[PDB]
Amino acid sequence: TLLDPLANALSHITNSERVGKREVYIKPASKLIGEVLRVMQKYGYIGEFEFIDDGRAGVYRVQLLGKINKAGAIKPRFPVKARDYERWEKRFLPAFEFGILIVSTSQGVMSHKEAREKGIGGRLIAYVY
Amino acid sequence: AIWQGRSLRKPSGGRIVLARKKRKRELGREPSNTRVAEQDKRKIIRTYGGNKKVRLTAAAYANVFDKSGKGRKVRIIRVIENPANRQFARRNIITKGAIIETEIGKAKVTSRPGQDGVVNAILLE
Amino acid sequence: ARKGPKRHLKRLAAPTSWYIERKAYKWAVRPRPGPHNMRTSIPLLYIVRDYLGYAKTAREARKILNEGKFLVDGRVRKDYKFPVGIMDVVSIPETGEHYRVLPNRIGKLILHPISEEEANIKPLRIRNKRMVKGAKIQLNFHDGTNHLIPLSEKDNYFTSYTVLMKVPEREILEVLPFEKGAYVFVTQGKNVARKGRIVEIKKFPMGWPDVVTIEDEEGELFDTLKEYAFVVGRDKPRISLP
Amino acid sequence: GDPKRQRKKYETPPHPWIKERLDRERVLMDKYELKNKKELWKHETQLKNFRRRARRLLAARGKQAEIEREQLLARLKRLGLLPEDAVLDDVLSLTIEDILERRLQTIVYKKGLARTMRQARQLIVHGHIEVNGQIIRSPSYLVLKEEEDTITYARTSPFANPQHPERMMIEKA
Amino acid sequence: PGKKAPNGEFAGRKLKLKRKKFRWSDIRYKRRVLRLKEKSDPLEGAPQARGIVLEKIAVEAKQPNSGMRKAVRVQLIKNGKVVTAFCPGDGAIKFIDEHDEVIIEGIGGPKGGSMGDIPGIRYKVVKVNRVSLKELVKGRKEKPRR
Amino acid sequence: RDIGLRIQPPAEKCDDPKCPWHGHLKIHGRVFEGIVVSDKPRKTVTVERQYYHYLKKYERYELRRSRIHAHNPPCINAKVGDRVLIAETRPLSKTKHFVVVAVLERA
Amino acid sequence: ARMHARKRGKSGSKRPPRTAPPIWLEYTVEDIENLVVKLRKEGYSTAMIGTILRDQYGIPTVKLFRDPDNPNRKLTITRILEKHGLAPEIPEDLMFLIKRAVNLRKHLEQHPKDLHSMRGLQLIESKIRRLVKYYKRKGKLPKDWRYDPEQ
RNA sequence: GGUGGGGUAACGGCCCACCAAGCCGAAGAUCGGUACGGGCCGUGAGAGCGGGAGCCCGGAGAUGGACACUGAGACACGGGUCC
RNA sequence: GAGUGGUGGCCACUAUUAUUGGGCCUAAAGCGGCCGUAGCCGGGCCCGUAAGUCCCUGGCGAAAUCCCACGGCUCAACCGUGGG
Ligand SMILES: [Mg+2]
Ligand SMILES: [Mg+2]
Ligand SMILES: [Mg+2]
Ligand SMILES: [Mg+2]
Ligand SMILES: [Mg+2]
Ligand SMILES: [Mg+2]
Ligand SMILES: [Mg+2]
Ligand SMILES: [Mg+2]
Ligand SMILES: [Mg+2]
Ligand SMILES: [Mg+2]
Ligand SMILES: [Mg+2]
Ligand SMILES: [Mg+2]
Ligand SMILES: [Mg+2]
Ligand SMILES: [Mg+2]
Ligand SMILES: [Zn+2]
Repeated sequence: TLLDPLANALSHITNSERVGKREVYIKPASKLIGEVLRVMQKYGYIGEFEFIDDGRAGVYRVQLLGKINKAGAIKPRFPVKARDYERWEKRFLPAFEFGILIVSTSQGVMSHKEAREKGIGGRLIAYVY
Repeated sequence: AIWQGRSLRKPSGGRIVLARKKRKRELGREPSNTRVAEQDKRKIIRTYGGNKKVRLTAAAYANVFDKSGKGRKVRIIRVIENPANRQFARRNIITKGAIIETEIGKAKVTSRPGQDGVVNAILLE
Repeated sequence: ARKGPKRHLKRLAAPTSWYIERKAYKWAVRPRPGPHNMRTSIPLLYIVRDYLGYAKTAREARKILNEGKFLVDGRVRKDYKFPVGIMDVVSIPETGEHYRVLPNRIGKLILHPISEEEANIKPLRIRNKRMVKGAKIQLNFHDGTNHLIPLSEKDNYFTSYTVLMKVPEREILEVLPFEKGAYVFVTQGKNVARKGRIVEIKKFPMGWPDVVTIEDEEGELFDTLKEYAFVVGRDKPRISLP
Repeated sequence: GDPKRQRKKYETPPHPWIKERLDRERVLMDKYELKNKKELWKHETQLKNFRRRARRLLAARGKQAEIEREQLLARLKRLGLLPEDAVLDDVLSLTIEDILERRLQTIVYKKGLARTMRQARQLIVHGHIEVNGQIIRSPSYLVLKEEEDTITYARTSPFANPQHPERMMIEKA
Repeated sequence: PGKKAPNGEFAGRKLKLKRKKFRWSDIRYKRRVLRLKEKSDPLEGAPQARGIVLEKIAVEAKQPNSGMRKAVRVQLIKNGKVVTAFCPGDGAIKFIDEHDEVIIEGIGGPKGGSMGDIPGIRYKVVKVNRVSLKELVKGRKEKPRR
Repeated sequence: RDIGLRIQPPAEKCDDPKCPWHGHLKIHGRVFEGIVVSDKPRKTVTVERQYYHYLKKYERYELRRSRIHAHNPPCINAKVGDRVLIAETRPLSKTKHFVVVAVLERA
Repeated sequence: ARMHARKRGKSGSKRPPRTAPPIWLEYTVEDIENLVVKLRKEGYSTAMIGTILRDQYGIPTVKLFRDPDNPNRKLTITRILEKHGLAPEIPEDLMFLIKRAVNLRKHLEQHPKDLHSMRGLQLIESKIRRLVKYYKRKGKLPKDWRYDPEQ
């Protein structure tokens, strides 16, 4: 059965950008997926996106720009303290400031650079580079 | 002889193998079965830390107290009953909680004769 | 200690508040029972020999002590195992010098020079208070000594107050209450040797100790345990502190 | 557990017979006149330690890290290995020759005290050289920059006389 | 086969159990924990042993090699067992005589066993009557007690 | 009356000398919260608490449970299935060292 | 996929997203509730009533009107029947499965060697037990209620 | 596990008299194997894997097995009794 | 190089124990097939709680051992004063 809407969205994006698709439809939408899309758009990894209403959970329409090397979800959602980001970076990213880790904190969903600036930890949920 | 250290059984039922000898500070002593007699008899025990206990072995008098707060020193006749053991009453053994009969009525013992050396009882109504 | 009390002490296991070289020799002096506890006192021999340096060996240190040259709270002490602790006074009248024993900013004991006028008083924290036969009140102090007061005065004294005592006569000459605005000096913990004024007091259920908040000179606030806060004045210290 | 055991202060090669490494080390050994390989290896380890400390501190942040960073820079430029305006990055460009140039033997040779490296070694070992008023007999001692110019013949030595035959031959070059 | 399992956040117990279960398939781990070598080693875990020579023998090489290798039967003093030990060197068997005492040690083959073209022999002689055999073979020393 | 926990006492009184609310028993030390899983013996209950343990090598959690035997006074009289609060005391039997001081949510 | 056969049929209804009832629909809520009560008293099942309402009276699902009494929720057929006391005592799908199972148990008395029809009985009873567990958890059935075929 | 006692420096099935049927267990009880525990030590980029004689802190023993006197403290390595 | 070889043990080599991070058509390896109890994994939105989780701060986790600077033995090994 369906177990994890966020992993489906990210694997779908990384599958579609490898064959040069220009837009995608994320079929089960949710607030968390919307937050991840906002963070991705702020850093220039995607174009514009919008919410479409059916009588069901709703759909997201996303524009791609050919600027993603890889994107994926992190399972399980490991807790991380405010001064331990380097080792997760070495585990998931290719160079010392290449790409972002996406962190859920009690002040919202944000990239690990903003969280490190504010001095707080949280839960790792995704990586994009 | 009388070791009050620990049980050799776990609460699950398994056995315990003893891992040391019995220490001296864990031993008990023979119970004093305080009886009714014509004349009173007590002895002194030197205890841990060099303290003392007065042990009463034969009792002939008792102190009885009424609800008003006055007390009288009278003599003991017999033990009517003793809920601690089934055959204490026949042998005339006195412990705390026993019912004794005196020349002014029945009384219930409130002290521990083997630890204090006196028999104190409160009068029954 | 398989069968009885210990009588020895290795250097490596010595208390962490002494100034001592831990690898130079094997043994250290095991202190005698006395006024303070092991964590807040040091034997007199180390004060004579290692700190001030009036002796080179222990043998000639014992010759100085047996002649009656050192006073602790104004009383001659000859035992080289005798413990000297927080807020005590050390006097050498032959050279005319006085010291007060105090914890350091890292928690070790040091001797702080003072004047002769101030050397006659000793502050004592009230650690407990009880009723004694004849319906008198007995006050038990932070260094283990006791004092008696009548039933009329029972409302002037509570635990955590500080009594300024004149030594060696042991006569009371001041009482310093514990309350907001009092001036305190910290004797243990992470904030040891800091000083300031009391701002707040907080309490907890089921026997957990209570905590106080302190403001220092520069305007910073820090917390500590209530029993680690030693009262030393009303709004300024009554004794000389570093 | 176990009590402390004292460990070696140098590291050995991972493979004993590698042609290129043998060639490079032979060049160094002949130029600086060292007694055995372990001496060379000792100095190599020192260098690596410095590098390992610089790599760790570039990636750290906090209050203790800054203290240790300035301590590393100060120690490096007290030994004469860095110019007084160097930054942490310049630690990663040090080479083995920089350390071997600080040995007392090399410095005695360069100042003109001796004609050769081997003569300098003997001059040191027999006790004819003084550093800041004190005689040192270890040829591998690393010289601080602050004391480099107080290096002379010992005031009791035969060589502390401008007419000694062997001193004159040394001056001749 | 699907994804490796279990991956859940609260599934530590099963994961530890799985690793413990399949570690017993490792022959190196099983022999150390059950102490299988200790139970069958005639040297009882020692690196060398002392024994008495019973007789001299010769062993044929494995094909396709040709030749005879000189060996002795040794009875161990510590437990009374009998083993076979090889005598290394050219003409070394001349310095061994019946009823001599010897010190033997392992021969150094794969997995602490035999080596080369002589399977079945696991040890070699090191000393004879408290004199090194290598010395006797080279010279530089003469066997005592005639 | 208050015994230091700052919670509401039971409604009715009792005659047990081992009751902290109405007798001579004193409480001091830990205070735990749990769920009753057995009440067969006279005046005795079994209380279970669940927590998580971190496995460092596998960076995951596992669930563990702790079971404690507690003295059950007649004024409170807890049953199987409800949430209770327990406090530490002196030894009372071979396996009993806690006493029930409140029922937070009846089953 | 299917619970037991693992096939992947996709046929079903494709409902457009709408909030308000259509303009051309003229019935009010009173008329619809009257119709639902009348059809129920004719004896139809809940799923059948909606089919008749759609086919003959032109009413796409009653889940287009807000509940007049409780504004928080929309209207459904079982809710309408509850408002009048005609709602089933046992949930309908459980009842249908039980009815199917009883008929099959008397077939297997006269045909003991029909082993392929017996696996169908086992699958039906597995579905029944899943359903009774769900309904016990939610409180739609008593705690003592049990499925015993001999009943 | 409960009620009533004894005993102890002290709480306690520690031990008795009476009343019940409880207590532990596939989340591994019970039984068998091996072992004194820790601060630490060896190795490895790390995650890990292996060891725990020597220095410090705790435990236990004095040929094997039982038991007492004196004392603040012992059932006592250079004190006592039996096998 | 005042050392240098032999035998036995543990780690590395080894991603040949694999959380990071392995395999199962033909090479070792998918139960002959299916139903289901504990366990693990579980769809969208709104409100509450604050157990997990994150941040700040009090009381602890002896000394020795580990890392850094400075100081004393000729430098070092070792030892002392401070910071971790
Ligand atoms: Mg002894
Ligand atoms: Mg050990
Ligand atoms: Mg062990
Ligand atoms: Mg190998
Ligand atoms: Mg493989
Ligand atoms: Mg198959
Ligand atoms: Mg098959
Ligand atoms: Mg199944
Ligand atoms: Mg969900
Ligand atoms: Mg929380
Ligand atoms: Mg430490
Ligand atoms: Mg010097
Ligand atoms: Mg130095
Ligand atoms: Mg040191
Ligand atoms: Zn009560």
